[PDB]
Amino acid sequence: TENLYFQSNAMKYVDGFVVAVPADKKDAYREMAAKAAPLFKEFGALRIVECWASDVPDGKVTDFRMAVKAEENEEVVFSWIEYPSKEVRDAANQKMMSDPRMKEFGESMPFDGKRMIYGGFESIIDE
Amino acid sequence: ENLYFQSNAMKYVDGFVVAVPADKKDAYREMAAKAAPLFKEFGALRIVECWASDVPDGKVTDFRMAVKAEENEEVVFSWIEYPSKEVRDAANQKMMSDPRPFDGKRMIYGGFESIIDE
Ligand code: NA
Ligand code: NA
Repeated sequence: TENLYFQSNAMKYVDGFVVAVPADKKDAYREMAAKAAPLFKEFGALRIVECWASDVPDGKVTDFRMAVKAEENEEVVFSWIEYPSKEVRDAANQKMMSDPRMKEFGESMPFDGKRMIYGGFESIIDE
Repeated sequence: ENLYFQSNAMKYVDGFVVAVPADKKDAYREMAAKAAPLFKEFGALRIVECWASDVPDGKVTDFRMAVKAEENEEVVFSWIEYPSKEVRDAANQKMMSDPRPFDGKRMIYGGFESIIDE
């Protein structure tokens, strides 16, 4: 529910992900993320959001499909995880990597890990 | 099963990834601060702009290649949340019809439907 104190103060750091996912694997992907999400929260994540292409324009210089070298059978996913600080983000990711829960239902990735793009970013505007 | 939740719960997100000259960070922040109130007025739930902090280089793809970033530039990861595609479309149409520090063509942009929000 809306809470202006949490809204104002909670997030300071974001891990952003852009993924190419086979279109027929939408459900598999959603299920994987639904399994991962509570784990990230356990480790200090504030929120995990995964968004499936709806209206993604094609360009000649750059575009979201070019960014993940998307193949004809694939759709672009735009996703992120919100954290209270870089330090919590770092701790969470280290934990995730040492968790057998994501060793299992996590190594069956319904997408090409090589083409995923990823980075940590500091919040500069959040309104 | 609750069809009211099913139909309404998930938000619609316009995602933006932008190459911005590193020396224009404040200019970029103040631009976004100015635009935010207008997007909210038009129906946005939230506007977020994030500046590169730990963005690894890759050989296949990475955030810098995604916006064909130049040596003097950093990557911004940004989004705007809406209740639905319809509000998103209305808000952007208002932006195009109505109102009032980065390489606009290299920016990548798209509308996306949230499928997980936890
Ligand atoms: Na293109
Ligand atoms: Na580490």
